[PDB]
Amino acid sequence: ELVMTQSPLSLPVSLGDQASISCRPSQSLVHSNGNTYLHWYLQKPGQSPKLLIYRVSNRFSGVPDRFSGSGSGTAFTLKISRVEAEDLGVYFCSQGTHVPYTFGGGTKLELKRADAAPTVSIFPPSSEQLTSGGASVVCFLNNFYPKDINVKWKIDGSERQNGVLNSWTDQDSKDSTYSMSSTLTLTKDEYERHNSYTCEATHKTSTSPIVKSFNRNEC
Amino acid sequence: RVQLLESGAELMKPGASVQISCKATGYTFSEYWIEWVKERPGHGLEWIGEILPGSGRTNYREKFKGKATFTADTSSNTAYMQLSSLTSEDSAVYYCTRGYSSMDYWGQGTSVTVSAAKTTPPSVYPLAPGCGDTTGSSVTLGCLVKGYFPESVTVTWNSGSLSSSVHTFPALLQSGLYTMSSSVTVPSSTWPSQTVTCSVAHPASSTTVDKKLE
Ligand SMILES: N#Cc1ccc(N/C(=N\CC(=O)O)NC(c2ccccc2)c2ccccc2)cc1
Repeated sequence: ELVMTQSPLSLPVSLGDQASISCRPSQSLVHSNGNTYLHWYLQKPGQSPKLLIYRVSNRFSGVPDRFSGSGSGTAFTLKISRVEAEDLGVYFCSQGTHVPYTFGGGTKLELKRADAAPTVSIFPPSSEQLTSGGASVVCFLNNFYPKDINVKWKIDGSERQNGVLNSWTDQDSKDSTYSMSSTLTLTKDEYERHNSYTCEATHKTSTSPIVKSFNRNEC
Repeated sequence: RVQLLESGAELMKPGASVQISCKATGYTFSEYWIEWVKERPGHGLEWIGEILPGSGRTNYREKFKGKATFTADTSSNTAYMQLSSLTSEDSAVYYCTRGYSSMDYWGQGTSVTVSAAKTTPPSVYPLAPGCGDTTGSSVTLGCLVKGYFPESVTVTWNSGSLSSSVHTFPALLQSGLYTMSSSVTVPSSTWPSQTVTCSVAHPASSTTVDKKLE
């Protein structure tokens, strides 16, 4: 079974730079007819994949000349001479020579912008929710870079947490930053017995945590 | 102008069977292969098989022999794939693509969710800042869409005017139901005078709920 092995699995580059993706099959990809059916696909986030390059180096329709393929035998590469935000997405190499046709793992491309600190904002549960016996406290850490971030929850400064959900968005093509929501889910009862609720996030853009809290008795 | 159109999202109980369509237009249907690929988050893309409308000749990846069943109606220019005895491993996004020596045109994708979980509308909750919180050129607000099933909820913001800075967070599974959130950022000059509302649609229970941010 044809195994395609791509590297890197993650490829971060600054706009205007060059990216290079490597794909290695486990057998020769030369068909009985002499042609080598190795293709490259792109899956922009939110869409179906799309043929980018066919037969190693041929650009499909609508593919700018920045993209280019080369390769022979068991070593195939894809070069993007000058990257930009629209190139954002996942790249796949594939073989259409041997049945089953197989694909690589992909290489997600991310644009390397400058670091940006999060805009942290915290919300207390809502009267409607508090009514249903539940209580979620959410914290948005919007527009930051890099993606790496740790967020700690602290009820009364003591209880650190565990009933938390973290959700990250994908790189945002306009500004290439990320955003995440951390949600601490409690019961009305549990919530009602505490006063301070803190959201603390550590990001490399700062020596100290970005703290955001709300007290139930403030005003 | 080649195009493959697929049927819509499915939620099936374990042990059931589903049939997905792929209406091809813009080329001569029977001279090209219809490929079927499976995408499951984490497993990349996995080729399932292929049929040639015309001869009705099929090629199946071994693991799918007995599981997937290709069929094609040349009268209607429609390709079909049945998936028998659904299993959780069957929950993924299935694609149909056109084929000769490449898969040059792909369909939009058909999500199949195999679960025993009943369909559930979401509970939308407004999220406004608390006392002793907000100040600044802008205010961030949000809506908490919680407890729905199956997947796919669309949340729209109908703010006064100046706004956008919208963010939608991927849904997660919590106790067997999904939960997602969306945030928007409008200038304080305008809020709370100009009204901000999030509209949340969940096509599976055919429910659309609005929630004004107070
Ligand atoms: N990627 C990819 C890819 C997609 C589809 C195919 N299918 C495929 N047919 C399968 C078979 O006959 O059983 N393609 C064949 C083929 C095409 C048309 C009719 C018969 C055979 C082929 C392969 C390579 C070069 C010329 C023709 C091959 C590769």
